[PDB]
Amino acid sequence: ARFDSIGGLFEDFTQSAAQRAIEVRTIFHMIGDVSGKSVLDLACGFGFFGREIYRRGAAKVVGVDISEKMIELAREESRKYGDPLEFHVRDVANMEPLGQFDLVNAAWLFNYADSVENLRKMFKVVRASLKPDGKLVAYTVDPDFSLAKGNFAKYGVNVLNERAWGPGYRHDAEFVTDPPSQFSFYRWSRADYESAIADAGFSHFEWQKPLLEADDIATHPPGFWDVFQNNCLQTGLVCKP
Ligand SMILES: Nc1ncnc2c1ncn2[C@@H]1O[C@H](CSCC[C@H](N)C(=O)O)[C@@H](O)[C@H]1O
Repeated sequence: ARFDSIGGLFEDFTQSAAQRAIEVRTIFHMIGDVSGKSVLDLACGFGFFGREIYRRGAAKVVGVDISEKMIELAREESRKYGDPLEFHVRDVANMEPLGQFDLVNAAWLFNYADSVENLRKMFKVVRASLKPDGKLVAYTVDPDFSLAKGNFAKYGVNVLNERAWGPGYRHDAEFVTDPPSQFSFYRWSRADYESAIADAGFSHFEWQKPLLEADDIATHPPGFWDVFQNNCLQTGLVCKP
């Protein structure tokens, strides 16, 4: 698993990258009230979103990640903070269902599907993980990002290259950490996402813009966020059966 070589550097990135506050705000905006809900946190990393969802009153939280090292970090954080989260090592594209939840949170899952067939498999796994009145909240790569229109290094992600891959694109990148931490991701088109969503059985969905706010703009020089707004690497997505 790629993040077996990243480990704690990902949390370092979340503490230093300018984009992180925006993605975190956007995801919790999409989630809304979690009181009493059962929650499945996919591509959970060290568990950030599932853990904070628990802190905000969810009834039961389960996290899944492909990286054994990241899950060992997640488990240690749950010990450190005395919380009841449970974790599993799985490739979400190939995993058995672990139950039907009120909410699936997938922050940076689908941009790691390494083929359009695996993108479609992941959406089907998510649908199988939801109650009929549940919802998927996802955060992924914006299909319209183009490397030539501006890199994201100033916001925490140095995108190194861009190459056709299947019906989409693949990108090598690094988180801007000390030292930088390399990873790869996949940029699937809006049409392929919407097809995967519908074919998995989600009859409702919407793309959600990143919630850049006035105070973000005020605390940087004018124009700092222009590449973020004109060539955004990220987007939210909410889907409902
Ligand atoms: N196919 C797959 N199935 C499950 N997890 C995956 C995956 N491909 C990548 N990942 C995991 O996705 C994570 C992306 S980093 C994001 C972590 C967390 N959602 C957060 O935002 O804080 C990594 O921990 C990586 O190991």
